[PDB]
Amino acid sequence: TVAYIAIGSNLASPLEQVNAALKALGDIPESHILTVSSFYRTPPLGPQDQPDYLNAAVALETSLAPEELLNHTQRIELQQGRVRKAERWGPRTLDLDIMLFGNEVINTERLTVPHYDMKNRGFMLWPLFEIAPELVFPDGEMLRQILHTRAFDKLNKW
Ligand SMILES: Nc1ncnc2c1ncn2[C@@H]1O[C@H](COP(=O)(O)CP(=O)(O)OP(=O)(O)O)[C@@H](O)[C@H]1O
Ligand SMILES: Nc1nc2c(c(=O)[nH]1)N=C(CO)CN2
Ligand SMILES: [Cl-]
Ligand SMILES: [Mg+2]
Ligand SMILES: [Mg+2]
Repeated sequence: TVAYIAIGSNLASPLEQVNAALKALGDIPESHILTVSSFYRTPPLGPQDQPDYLNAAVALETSLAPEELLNHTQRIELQQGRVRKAERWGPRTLDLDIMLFGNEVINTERLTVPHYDMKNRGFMLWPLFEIAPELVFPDGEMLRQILHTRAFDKLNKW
């Protein structure tokens, strides 16, 4: 199944963090990278006392179960020094969010797929569209069409 993973970093040299994350993603068992987006510099959503993010997206072919993929993505965040602040939407060395797990709908305590907020975020949708322009969501909406309706500002390259 193709998992679509959003990458963000706004601490400790984002470019190096995102490069490290891409290598580590390719090292996950039973999985391989299919496609990587460009790197974009995005203003923070949420608290404004934090740096701009590097945002990207990756398509990862995998035979892992979703929660097992999550165990691996969380492990890469911790390998890259991720610390969870008390505040919501605060800065991170590395954030790996599972946007889509093929066409699955998952609702568990650890995992909500499609990612709960991705449809509201140009920093998630634009890199996804770069790597998967024909994507259709589980609910039947086309990515291409969502971007139309919302008319989110285009992003700037890192
Ligand atoms: N699709 C998904 N991808 C990644 N983590 C998910 C997820 N759905 C639920 N989670 C859960 O989200 C929890 C908190 O992860 P965090 O990375 O701290 C949230 P965040 O990415 O900072 O905010 P965001 O989800 O609004 O982007 C995880 O422990 C994980 O169990
Ligand atoms: N621009 C931008 N803002 C964010 C980001 C992100 O990746 N990019 N992710 C967040 C929570 O994970 C909080 N805010
Ligand atoms: Cl959907
Ligand atoms: Mg996130
Ligand atoms: Mg996250």
